[PDB]
Amino acid sequence: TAEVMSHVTAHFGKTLEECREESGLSVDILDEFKHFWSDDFDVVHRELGCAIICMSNKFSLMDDDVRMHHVNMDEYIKSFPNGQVLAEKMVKLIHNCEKQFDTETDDCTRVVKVAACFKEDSRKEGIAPEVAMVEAVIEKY
Ligand SMILES: CCC/C=C\C=C\CCCCCCCCC=O
Ligand SMILES: [Mg+2]
Ligand SMILES: [Mg+2]
Ligand SMILES: [Mg+2]
Ligand SMILES: [Mg+2]
Repeated sequence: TAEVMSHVTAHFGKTLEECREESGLSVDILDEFKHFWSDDFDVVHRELGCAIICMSNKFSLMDDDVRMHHVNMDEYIKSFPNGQVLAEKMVKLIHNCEKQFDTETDDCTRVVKVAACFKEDSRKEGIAPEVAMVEAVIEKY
């Protein structure tokens, strides 16, 4: 649901600053990770894909194939309030998006394409949070 997705994003997003230098992700491409969800942010830069790899690996959310680690992702989503309602759904959406981009050989590019797909499918499924909802939870933890 959109509130669980707001907690997930608020917490995950706290690793963006430490990942900027190695990914090339300028503040002028993305200032705060919560903007990922804005109507006006296009999820397209290779550098954002490199950043997401950096951020994921902090939490062991990717496996050694630079794809989502399903078990660690399920445990991560369950770590938030009401996480059990989102965990299986989110893992399903991300992995369906992964399958569409398997043929992309550049890991950074692949990951940003998966991320755009995930944003799209989350919006479609009604679980995409608004930027304001993410901001409302930024203080936590
Ligand atoms: C690894 C998933 C990132 C964890 C939580 C989600 C945060 C909000 C949006 C980030 C999109 C991540 C797309 C997964 C990419 C997998 O190839
Ligand atoms: Mg840190
Ligand atoms: Mg680099
Ligand atoms: Mg790892
Ligand atoms: Mg390349």
